Amino acid sequence: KRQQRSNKPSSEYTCLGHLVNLIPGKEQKVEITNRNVTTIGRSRSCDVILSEPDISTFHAEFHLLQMDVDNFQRNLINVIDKSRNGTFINGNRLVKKDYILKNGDRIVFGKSCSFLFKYASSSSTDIENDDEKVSSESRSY
Repeated sequence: KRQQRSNKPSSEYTCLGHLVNLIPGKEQKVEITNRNVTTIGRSRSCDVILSEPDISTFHAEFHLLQMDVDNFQRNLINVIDKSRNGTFINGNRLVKKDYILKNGDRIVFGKSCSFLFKYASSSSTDIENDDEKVSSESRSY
């Protein structure tokens, strides 16, 4: 069948994980797909577009691969440096070109943009009173 239920992806591959940016005054969450290669920079084409006036377009690239072992699928991210703007991972400067990134990892790009990466297989957030307006209709209520 060509027609499927629910919403289907068009530009975004498949949601797997997300990146939370730590900013003094607010936070930002970005969804990451399993495109094998994630781009970070000013270019809109990049997987993750930072928020810097002089953010490197080719700043850095992250490899997102998904594999199935035993039964549960595990994801692994690799940190690679190919720019001259300044990239600090895990609070330390990268020396090699094959760093392994895992859940709860802090990454800094440009010496200002810092975000934490984690896997979002299911993500539980069942509360009672969420702080956010949610509507289904328009021009009403």
